[PDB]
Amino acid sequence: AAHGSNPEQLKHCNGILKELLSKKHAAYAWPFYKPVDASALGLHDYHDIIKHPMDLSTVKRKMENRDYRDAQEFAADVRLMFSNCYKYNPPDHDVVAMARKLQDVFEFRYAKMPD
Ligand SMILES: O=c1[nH]c2ccccc2c2ccccc12
Repeated sequence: AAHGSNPEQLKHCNGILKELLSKKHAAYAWPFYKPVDASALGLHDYHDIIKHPMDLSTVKRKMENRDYRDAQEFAADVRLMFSNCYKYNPPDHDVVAMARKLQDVFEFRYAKMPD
């Protein structure tokens, strides 16, 4: 249901995406920049456990390709990326700590959505 505010909300989404990729958050965002290379990392069970991989470069391509029709669709992909991390790893793994920090950035700015 294309709403008049969808373009404006999508711009806010794109701003969040840019911030997540910025040097400000690089110390904890970097694992999420590119698709997990499970074979390279020796995680030979990754794709048996994670059926729907997601990462910030894929979100960016989807935004650039106008794949996301609304803010909700974008938000579901960013949250899928984090949930994949919380599903695969023990909760005390360093990468989970980084995911929680990056998700806090995401959620608090996503909540400042103009509407
Ligand atoms: O969920 C992840 N688990 C891992 C476990 C061990 C090494 C690396 C990663 C990793 C790297 C980049 C993004 C996500 C992950």
